[PDB]
Amino acid sequence: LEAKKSHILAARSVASIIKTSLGPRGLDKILISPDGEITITNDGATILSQMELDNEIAKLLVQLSKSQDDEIGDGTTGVVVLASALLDQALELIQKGIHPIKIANGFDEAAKLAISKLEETCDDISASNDELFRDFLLRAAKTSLGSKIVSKDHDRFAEMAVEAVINVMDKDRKDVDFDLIKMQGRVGGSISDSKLINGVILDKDFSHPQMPKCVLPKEGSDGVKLAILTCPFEPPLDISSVEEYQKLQTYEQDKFKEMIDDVKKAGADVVICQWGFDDEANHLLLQNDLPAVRWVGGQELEHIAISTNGRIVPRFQDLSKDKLGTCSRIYEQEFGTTKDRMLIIEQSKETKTVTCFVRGSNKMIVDEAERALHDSLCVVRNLVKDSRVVYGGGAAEVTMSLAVSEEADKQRGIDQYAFRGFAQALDTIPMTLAENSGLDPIGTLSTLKSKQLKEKISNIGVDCLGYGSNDMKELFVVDPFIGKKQQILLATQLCRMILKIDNVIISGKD
Amino acid sequence: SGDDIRNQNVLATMAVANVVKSSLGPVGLDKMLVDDIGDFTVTNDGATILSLLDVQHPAGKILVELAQQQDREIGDGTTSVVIIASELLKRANELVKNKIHPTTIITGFRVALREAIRFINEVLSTSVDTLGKETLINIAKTSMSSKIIGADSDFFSNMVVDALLAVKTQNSKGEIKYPVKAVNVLKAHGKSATESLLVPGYALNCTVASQAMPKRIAGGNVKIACLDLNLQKAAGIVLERVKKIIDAGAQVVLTTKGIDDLCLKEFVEAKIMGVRRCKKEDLRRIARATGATLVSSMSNLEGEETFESSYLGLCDEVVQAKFSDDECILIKGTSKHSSSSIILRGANDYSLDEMERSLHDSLSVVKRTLESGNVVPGGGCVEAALNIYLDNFATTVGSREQLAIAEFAAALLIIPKTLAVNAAKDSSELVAKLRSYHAASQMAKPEDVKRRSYRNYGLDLIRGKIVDEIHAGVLEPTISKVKSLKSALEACVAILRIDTMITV
Amino acid sequence: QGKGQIISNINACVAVQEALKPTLGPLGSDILIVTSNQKTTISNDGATILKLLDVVHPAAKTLVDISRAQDAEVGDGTTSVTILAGELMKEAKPFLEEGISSHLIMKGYRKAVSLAVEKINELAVDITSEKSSGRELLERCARTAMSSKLIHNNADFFVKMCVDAVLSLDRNDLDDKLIGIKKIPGGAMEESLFINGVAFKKTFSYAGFEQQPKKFNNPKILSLNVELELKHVEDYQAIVDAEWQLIFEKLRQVEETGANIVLSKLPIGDLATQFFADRNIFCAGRVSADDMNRVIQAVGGSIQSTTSDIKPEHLGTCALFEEMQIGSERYNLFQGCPQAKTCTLLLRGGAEQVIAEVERSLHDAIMIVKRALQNKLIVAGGGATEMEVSKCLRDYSKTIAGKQQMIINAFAKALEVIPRQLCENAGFDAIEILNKLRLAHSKGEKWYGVVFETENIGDNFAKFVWEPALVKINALNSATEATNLILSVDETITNKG
Repeated sequence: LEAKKSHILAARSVASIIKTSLGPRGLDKILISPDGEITITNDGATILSQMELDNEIAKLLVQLSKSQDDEIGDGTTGVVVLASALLDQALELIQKGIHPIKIANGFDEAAKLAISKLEETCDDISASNDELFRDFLLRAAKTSLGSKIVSKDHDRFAEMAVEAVINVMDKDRKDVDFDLIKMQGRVGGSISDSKLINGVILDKDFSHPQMPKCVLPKEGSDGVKLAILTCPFEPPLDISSVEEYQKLQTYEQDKFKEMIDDVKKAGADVVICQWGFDDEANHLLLQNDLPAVRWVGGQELEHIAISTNGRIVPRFQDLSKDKLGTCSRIYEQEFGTTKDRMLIIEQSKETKTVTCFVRGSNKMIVDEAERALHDSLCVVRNLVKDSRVVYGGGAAEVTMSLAVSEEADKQRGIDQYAFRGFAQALDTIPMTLAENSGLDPIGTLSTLKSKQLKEKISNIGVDCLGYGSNDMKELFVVDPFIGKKQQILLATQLCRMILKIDNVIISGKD
Repeated sequence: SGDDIRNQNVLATMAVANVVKSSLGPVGLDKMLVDDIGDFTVTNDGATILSLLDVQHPAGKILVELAQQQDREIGDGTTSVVIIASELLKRANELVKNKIHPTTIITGFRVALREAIRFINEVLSTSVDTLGKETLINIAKTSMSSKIIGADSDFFSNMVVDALLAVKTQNSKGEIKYPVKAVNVLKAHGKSATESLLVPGYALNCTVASQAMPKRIAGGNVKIACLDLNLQKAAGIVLERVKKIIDAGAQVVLTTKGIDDLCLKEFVEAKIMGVRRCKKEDLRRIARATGATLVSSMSNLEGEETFESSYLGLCDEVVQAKFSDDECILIKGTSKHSSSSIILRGANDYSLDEMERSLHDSLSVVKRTLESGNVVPGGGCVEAALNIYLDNFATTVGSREQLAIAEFAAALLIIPKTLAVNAAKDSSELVAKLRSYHAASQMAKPEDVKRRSYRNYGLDLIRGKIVDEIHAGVLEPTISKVKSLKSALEACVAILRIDTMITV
Repeated sequence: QGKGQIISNINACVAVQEALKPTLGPLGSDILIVTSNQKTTISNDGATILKLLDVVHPAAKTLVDISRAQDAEVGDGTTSVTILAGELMKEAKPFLEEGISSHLIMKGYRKAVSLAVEKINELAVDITSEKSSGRELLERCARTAMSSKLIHNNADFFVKMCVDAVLSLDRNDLDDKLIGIKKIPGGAMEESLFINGVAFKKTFSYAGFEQQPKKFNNPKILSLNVELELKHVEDYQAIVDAEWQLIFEKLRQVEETGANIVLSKLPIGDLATQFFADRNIFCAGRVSADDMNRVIQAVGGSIQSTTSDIKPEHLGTCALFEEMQIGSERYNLFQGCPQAKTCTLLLRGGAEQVIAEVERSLHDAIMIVKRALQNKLIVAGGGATEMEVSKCLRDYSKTIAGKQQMIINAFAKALEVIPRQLCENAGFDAIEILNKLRLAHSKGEKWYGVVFETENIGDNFAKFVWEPALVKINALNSATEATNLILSVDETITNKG
């Protein structure tokens, strides 16, 4: 049974890392890349992704934590800290002589209570008004941004999120695809240069600025026809006399005209190719005053096909007007000193793919905003998926631990050993929130538990961000029901996965 | 502390067992004891083996100390304590590794004793079934097979027992015990060994002082006066002492220091039986057999005589019968004598000195077997019958002690196991068969349904078979086997209670 | 060397037992196995565990080989082989030290296995309709296999699929390949989708949407292997069209076959969908030959690597082919294929390991129903059969005298390692359960065994906890042989270099 001590102490090695990153006042960690690059992060999702531990039990903890990232996206360290607490309380229960199978069965019976206690505090957002949904949605989005440089422009970045998701969801189906939203950002500019763009930005210069960098709507014609071509603007040499070379060089122009005639005859307004253009390919396109774009990858080419209902045309002569992508307009937009000479393709409306333009002074600043944009969008997508929410951050973990303790008083059996510890484990969240915020580690727990019973049942949380009182409605600290359910649900799966491992057999390579 | 000291404790007591293991049995192997002086001694005596055994590990001081009390308290049982206990501890460590708390192990072993004492008390036998059937003849044969008379022990052992069968005494307020110095036996050259005769009564080591004096006086009820002071000339006075024998009425006279020529002839004229020069120790037993009191000097406030009706003993019939170079005085019975006699015939006194060697041992051993009233079927019967009965006891509790009831019971096979190993015979065959013979004895026999369903079959170490130890005659005291088990668990508990050792 | 070579060999097999002893039971523990490919598998499946142990000691190689045979010959009971075989050797330690020879021990083990097989035959109850209806024969058994699990609340969901999953097979032909499981991340447990036949997750790695109508009421499935995608100065183009025209006509040679569904083992891109979009042929490459051979066993087609030699004989038709958005991803399904004897279940759940727990909980329940139809003779579960053989072999040792008496007694003692590990791995009081079970069995009840619901003993026939007779017989016979192989070794000769 002593291997249970080795496995639990191993989990503490993981917890002793992740613990300190919990909180809007969290402590950042250095990531040394295999190449030597330094990244500074507060998100345990990136910490666990790059964290390489040789302990095989710890390798399990990471692989299982991936499941919360693939689903909710924001609950990474929640299941990590909860699991270390479930295992820490188990270590004492093992010393008390409880067989591991009885420890696990009790954690499940106590968990089934806490899940139902959470339900007592749920409330709906969208039941009121579309403007008030946008209001409460906006009020919630600002909760995720406080850990990033956007702390100054958090209103400018939060105002993005409202329509960023609403534009790509289905109000009646209530199912939004994250892949409809792209984050397109570069290292440079300033964070105030970040924009929410209705469409896609390819970061391409139309091969030359003399080439038409834009197509006007053509008095409102059928959009701008976009030719997605997979080949360079060129045809897919012994000179024994003068007459011969006169054609050798021209033959490129013969194909240039053939490709241009395919453009003009097909109706393609902008020619977007996978490879580059020839110097005379631009010249022949300049003779016909036809815009075109070169060196575009398929990810960018599909964003054309997606928003414009277009086609990836395999060859220049395979153009067809029905296969040409139709956009409201296309234009090359530079921001400030941007020399990349980017282009924006839009429907001038809710596109089937939208792009958040991100600029930032340092590479870290950019990734911090983009990582927040991932989670800030997930905050919205989780609020859309399940309108049932709680003012629960720091309050529900205490509310749940209060209920489990009250149940232990009614158990009267071997279950008293587990139900008492399940509440003690749940309390590690408000405790860790306090320690990582610089507050009293014990007095926070007593203050929180007293106010939710001695005063009355309400939403009373921690003071991490800094605020004069514990009122979670005044700070508007909101978490989804499905999120807190997956946190406590996967935590018990984490505990069972660890407690049910009796031997770690590590084989070698012959 | 913990399993470390528990493992060390067992290894210590098993090392002690490695010393006594080979010594169990009449055919066992001896151990050589060596001191720092340079002397050596070789013995199978369990008390000596343990007394000189140097024990350094502190656990063994408990096991040996018990056996030291066993010998000083009882006088035997020193080998069984170590062998029985070491098996109990060997198997107890297996219970420890099986998550059995030391307290539960001890509790169950004590319960098994409460059950086992009852079983042993029920299955034992009393000092009976020894007459008319070869229970003391085979016990005597056991002691006599090592004697030169061994070939003829069937004839000699009949007298060893038949004589002892009649010497029941009350000793200290009716103990029912046999006299050790008794059955005055005569080493004689008379005839062949198998023709030695058993005498129905006691023979005082003497004859009639003068062949002229009458040798049988007062056949019905006879009084005997034992005198020391001589009747010899220092003469009418020492002769007159015969006239005092006449007036005082002593019919058989035991005069220790001799009889004058006139006194010898005066006994003839007086028709009184005269005797000269008897062994003093026999005369003291005559004082306790017939009552004739040896008078060392005649005082009694100036009294000089056999002291009419005072110093005379009482006997039924006194006869001197001639048995072909054996003319000695025979004592039939009386109120209380408990005496007898045996005639030994053989090649010569030097060969009859083997009967001195034989009877010294054979009379002592047979008496020791009849010293104890309740006796035990020997040969692993008391160990193996417990093995079978204690298995069924497993159903009486059947909770947590059920595991300890089994290991306690199985440990009792270390004795019939060791008896076989030390005997050179197949240990696995003999022990298993002992179990099966005692196994069925617990089935229908106690239901009184038996064709040949009878226990008390035990291990024969000589003929190499399992035999009815009642008809074979191997018995051990019930006070020994009961005290042996009581002692064994005393040390087993004592060692199992050691969970910490601190060295300061 | 000598008798101590056996001591060393037993010690090695004990090490195997200690690693495998926590694995007995549906309530049992897992082993984390790190393979040389850095492929980590955490499993309680003794067949997988034994595959990956990588045992090197010569004696343990024999023990594992015996247990791997249990899998191929029977398929279940591989854990009981390792536990039973090991304890029969562990109980032999006191016999070797007392001088009992290898023939004396092995002759006794052969005597016991003969005595036991016959008592297994007496215990056998022929359950076809004997006191059981046809539906509840399978249903109540599968409901038992799933009781008190994480899927307990969805027991009706999984049993409804599980019982009919096997019942949907050919009752004359049972084979594990006919019930396949997909690990579909996303969705709740009750969101798992049962496919009447075979489905695959569309590994087609390129675009091409809004073309090639993908659903067919009567498809004609064609299987390819090759890639039919393409990927003077003017003359440079000719080499591209030379190859393009070749594969483009080969794309037409698929149209000449007449296929509605085109499969490939190699990536198929948009350049290949050029023709398939023009002629409207659904194509899915990178498809496993297992699902393709299931198509061969579903619709009865044939796989042709190239496009030219294909005749109508290569085509097959199913009752329904549909690509569905169910599962936050596109999945293609075949249902009701004329030749199909197969079915598949797409497992959806909160995580891959949550699926793994449902997967192996189902895999066992599948085998529970599988052998309900395979085996006619059943024996008691919950260790009741092990107590049944225990009582009978104890009685034989009472009526048999000689060295066999002690050896047979050891056999009986070792039979209780099965109920012992069933008790310890479930967290029960092993001392109490072993004693209450032994006495109650000796009172005449042959069906008392381990109850996992409430720590107690009870009738496993009433609980419908049934084990195949041949599982018990072939495993017991195999374990006896294993003890004959290890206990019979006197020397190890190693040719080193």
